[PDB]
Amino acid sequence: GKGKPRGLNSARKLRVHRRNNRWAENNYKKRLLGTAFKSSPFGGSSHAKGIVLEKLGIESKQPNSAIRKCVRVQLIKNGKKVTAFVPNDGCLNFVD
Amino acid sequence: GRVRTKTVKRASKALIERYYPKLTLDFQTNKRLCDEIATIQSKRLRNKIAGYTTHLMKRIQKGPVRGISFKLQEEERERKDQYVPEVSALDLSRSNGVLNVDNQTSDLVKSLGLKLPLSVI
Amino acid sequence: VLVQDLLHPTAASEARKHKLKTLVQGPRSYFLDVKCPGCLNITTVFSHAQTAVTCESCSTILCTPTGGKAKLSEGTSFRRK
Amino acid sequence: TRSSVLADALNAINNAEKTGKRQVLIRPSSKVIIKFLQVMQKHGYIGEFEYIDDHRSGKIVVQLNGRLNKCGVISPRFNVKIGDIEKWTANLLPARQFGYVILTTSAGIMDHEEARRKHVSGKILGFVY
Amino acid sequence: PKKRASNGRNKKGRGHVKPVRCVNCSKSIPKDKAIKRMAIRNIVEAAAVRDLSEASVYPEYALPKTYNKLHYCVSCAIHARIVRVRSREDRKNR
Amino acid sequence: MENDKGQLVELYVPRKCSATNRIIKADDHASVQINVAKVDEEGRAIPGEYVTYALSGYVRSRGESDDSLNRLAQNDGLLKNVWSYSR
Amino acid sequence: GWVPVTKLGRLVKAGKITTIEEIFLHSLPVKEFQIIDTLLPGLQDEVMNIKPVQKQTRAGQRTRFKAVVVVGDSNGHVGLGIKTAKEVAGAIRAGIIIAKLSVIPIRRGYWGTNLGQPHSLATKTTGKCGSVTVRLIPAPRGSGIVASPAVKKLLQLAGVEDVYTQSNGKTRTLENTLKAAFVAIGNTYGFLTPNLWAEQPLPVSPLDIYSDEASA
Amino acid sequence: SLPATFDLTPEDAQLLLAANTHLGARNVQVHQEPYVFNARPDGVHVINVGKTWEKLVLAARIIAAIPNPEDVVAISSRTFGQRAVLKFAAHTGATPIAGRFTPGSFTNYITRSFKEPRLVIVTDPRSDAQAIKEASYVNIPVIALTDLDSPSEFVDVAIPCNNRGKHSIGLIWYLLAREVLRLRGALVDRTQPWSIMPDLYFYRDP
Amino acid sequence: MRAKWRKKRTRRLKRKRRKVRARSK
RNA sequence: AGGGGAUCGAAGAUGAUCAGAUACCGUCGUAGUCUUAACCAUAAACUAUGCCGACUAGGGAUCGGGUGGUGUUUUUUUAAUGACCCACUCGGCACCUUACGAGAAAUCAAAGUCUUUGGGUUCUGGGGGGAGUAUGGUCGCAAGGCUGAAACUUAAAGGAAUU
Repeated sequence: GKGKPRGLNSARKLRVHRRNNRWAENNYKKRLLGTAFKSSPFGGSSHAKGIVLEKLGIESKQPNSAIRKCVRVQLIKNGKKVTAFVPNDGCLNFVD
Repeated sequence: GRVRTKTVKRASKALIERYYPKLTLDFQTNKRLCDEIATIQSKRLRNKIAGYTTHLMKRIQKGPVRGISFKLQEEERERKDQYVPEVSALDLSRSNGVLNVDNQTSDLVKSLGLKLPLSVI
Repeated sequence: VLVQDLLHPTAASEARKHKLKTLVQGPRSYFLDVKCPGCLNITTVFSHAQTAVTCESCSTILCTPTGGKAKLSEGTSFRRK
Repeated sequence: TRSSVLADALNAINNAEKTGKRQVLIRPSSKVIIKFLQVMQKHGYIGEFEYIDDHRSGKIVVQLNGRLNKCGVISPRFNVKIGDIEKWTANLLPARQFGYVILTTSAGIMDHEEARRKHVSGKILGFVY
Repeated sequence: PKKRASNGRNKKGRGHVKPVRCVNCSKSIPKDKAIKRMAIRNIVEAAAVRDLSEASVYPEYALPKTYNKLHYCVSCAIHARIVRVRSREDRKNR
Repeated sequence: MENDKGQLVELYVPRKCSATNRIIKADDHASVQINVAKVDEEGRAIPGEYVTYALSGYVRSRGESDDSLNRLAQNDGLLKNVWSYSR
Repeated sequence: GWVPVTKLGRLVKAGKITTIEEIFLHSLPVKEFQIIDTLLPGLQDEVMNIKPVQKQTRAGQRTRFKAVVVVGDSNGHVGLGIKTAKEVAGAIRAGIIIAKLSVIPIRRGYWGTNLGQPHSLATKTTGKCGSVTVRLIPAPRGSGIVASPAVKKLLQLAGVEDVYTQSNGKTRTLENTLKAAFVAIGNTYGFLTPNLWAEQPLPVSPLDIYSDEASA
Repeated sequence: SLPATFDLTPEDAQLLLAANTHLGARNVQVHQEPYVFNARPDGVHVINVGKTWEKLVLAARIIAAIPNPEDVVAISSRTFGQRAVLKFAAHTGATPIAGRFTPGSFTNYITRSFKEPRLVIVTDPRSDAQAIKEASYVNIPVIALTDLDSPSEFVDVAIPCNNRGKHSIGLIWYLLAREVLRLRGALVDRTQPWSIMPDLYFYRDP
Repeated sequence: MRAKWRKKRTRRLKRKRRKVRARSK
């Protein structure tokens, strides 16, 4: 019977078992639990302004050798300390 | 080791394939005959080819061996293909004119061919 | 065999199969008539009696209980009914 | 235990066809199975079935010609409407030209094409092709 | 991956048996799993019977033989060369 | 297959096995075609006339090819009492 | 020069067998790539890709190239062949020969109006090679071959104008899904559509009637 | 049908039962062999010699159906039928593979032993499984001298006979040669017995 | 690490955490 | 918590070997190993394969019961019974050969009858770590059992086979 109920009057069992089994999905848990509104630094936003506290420099991970020239910026709304990344070459001079 | 190479092995068998009587049962007499028969560029090579050939010439005298095919092998077995036993060819013989059978075998006889000599055991 | 008659089995095939595996379900038992010595007093006895049958006239064992077919007494005669 | 009689009968028929056998012993017995065999006979997917009668359910022996490919049951018996016939035939049949979805309806047991012409619909039994 | 149909050794339908002890290293092994070799060797060594016979009271006729059953663990049986590994095709051979 | 005007589309209408009706595939390199010579009165075969029997690869692999062939031979009259329907 | 060895090669060279249909109908084994090209002169080649295969040895690898080549004309015939070789061009040359030797025909059909010419497949046919499955559902006119570009090209050389496709498994393995698709278009004639139900006399094998031009 | 002159004559019946051809094997018996007729108390299963004759003449018609008498191939790996195949390959045409049969005579098209037959006649299918296996790939009917216990895989025509005996194997080959020669049209009347001794196909111990 | 030794280590660590727990609660 | 406590023997005490050895090896040795009464609810507790039902390639051996064969042997040569031989049947622990069929393969008479997808039903899993951890409940004298996350981190782990 493929391990699933197959009666014409057995729909609650499939509906319930679907409800628990979809919780294993990463997207299903991420959306319904609403962790983006609690633990995400951006708080469910595409952009976030902040204040440049200091200029930062980090080293690359294995098989690589560079300093990424990052920056530590405190978001305004949340007030959390968040590291950012200045993308283009020679762009730290613009920021301060 | 004295293991002969396949080159002298195959050529020697080919020599006896078409030349039974030419290779005599002695080494020296047919050693030069092998040179006269096959194009051999080395005196050493024809010496070993005749040595194996003479040794094979001795073994065939004792009896047939594998891979002989000497144009005379069929001569005996084409003569020895007509054994044809004169009378007792396992038919109407080996008994007192009656075939020894069993009870179940008799029921097979009474099926369609009951007109036969039977001897139920 | 791909082409065989499951609808008209031969006598040998039906006699070999179990009573529950034949073309039609039927018993394999039978009823026997046993007579005590001297008096006739015919009585019917099952093949698997499961008990010790006695003719009400004479207190004599006519068969002994057995897991398979019932074993009739030596001083008895049996006939198919 | 034994839940459906037609499911076992059709499975045995399919197994016999896969084994190159021209016969199969159907032994859950039913009237739906008999009617399911009659509609198969109407399109020539089987030969002749004769029902052995004991004082129990019964047995059926159907002679199979080498024309049937697959016969199955659709359990549970879904409440297919008259507009869902095309959807079922588009998921249980290889091609639209042949193949017959055998469904039970208030006018009896028959196939999908006859249901369209009679303009009636019922429960879906299975499929034959 | 699976190696043998009988996983450990000769046990289908029991589930548990009383274990035995190896005679070499005293390893605890299941009775079925243990590899048993029977020793039928004579009480005397190879030859030397003729020396015994000359110094034998009564018309000899004794020649006793000691009988013993030995249980070997997998590690000891392989190490003692009693049981040797085989190819996959030879593994199925009994 | 045919279209509306009636001319026969689809090519090489395939053969079928003589024991269990099944299309013999083009790459089914296990099906042989049995040919049986026809005798006439004098007991000599007549070249050119054959009794064509076809057996699919599946039947041959099962080992029922011999059983099927005698059934067809007995049905067509080639053999007399080598098969029994009521086995 | 060909100097064929097989009986079929002698027959086709002499001009006795003039159609590939007779060999398909009689299931006559053939291993001679002259036979296939002579009977099917419009026969084309299309290689998907070349994937090297490496075997490790005591000192370095033994890189060899594996090529997949499709052989088939767009009117009912198609063939596939895979061969490994040290040189990529040699693998392609050998792949053409094998694909020629493995030419299979196609049973086209319709989604259905019984009106024009066979465009789609007659029934639903699938083939499995390893873990990949390829389903070929018939499609209405004008739908086209909706599938991966590799199998779309293979089906376009098979003569199919429109079809539906479903795949399950690691479809990224091109060789497996090509063979699985090849089996799918190989089982089309296997299906017994009710039109092919009438009994027909068994044709006598061409070799039996042409045994005079065989051997010696 | 047949002119009814091919029925088992008492002379042929006497010969067949003299070589113990009817004597089959013990309880080992495949379900694909219904030719067995009762069973002796010892355990030997008796083969109906009548069914062998109709199967023998059916094979003869099949062999005679071959137009050119070289596509017929007789193969034998057992030493008890080597001479029978050789004599059968010299009296009724056909090519012999008596002795070792190399793996590839039927499939490898560049070998020195490559032949393209239309009919293969093996002696022991169990001992000639390689020949049957290759014959399956190239669409060739197989005729085998099978017993009750011998496998019937890829065997289209069976000849019920005893394979564990020189007498039975030689007799079946002798009878098969007799029937096929009469069908070809070289053995004149079908009533006169063949002028060669049946022991010619037999194999001597040396 | 082995499963047994890892489980024993985390069990001893759990025992230590619970012993610290019993001091406050 | 009592009885019992001979061998083996978590701890521990020594003898060594070893650069180090409170490990492997040797000699002692407590708890324990046995049992009574009450708890603990765990295992590679595995056939790593849930239960019920139907169908499908053959072959032999074996366990329990039954049937038949003037079958063999046995006591009083010969009745019974019993023990064996042959044939058959039902339920079993299983096994040998093939692979229609399935599977990624190793392999499987099911792990087959699943893209030709549907016999009935229960439980579990959704990349690898964190983690069976933290907390909250619940059971237990305790050791521990059941339910059971998140933050964070990574582009790999993992399975079967080839050289």
